Amino acid sequence: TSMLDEGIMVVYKRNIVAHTFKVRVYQKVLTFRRSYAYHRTTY
Amino acid sequence: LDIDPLENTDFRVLELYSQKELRSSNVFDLEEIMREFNSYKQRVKY
Repeated sequence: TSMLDEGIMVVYKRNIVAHTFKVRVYQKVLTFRRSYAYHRTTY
Repeated sequence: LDIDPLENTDFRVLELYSQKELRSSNVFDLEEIMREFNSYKQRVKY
């Protein structure tokens, strides 16, 4: 007593590259130096 | 009996996600934070 579909395949990832976008940051920088004064040698 | 022999197949090294695509995936990138830190650490000119 003697005695399989075929096709075309496209595979896809889950994508992991996190989304970039630029951001504008507005801010001010106040700096306070302080000094002493005697003769000609500022401390 | 005519049995065809089994063909040798060369398995390839399969790369799903690229290396440049792997670190590309983190919201926090330590390399560019530490760098961003020393970039800040050099803000004083007289």
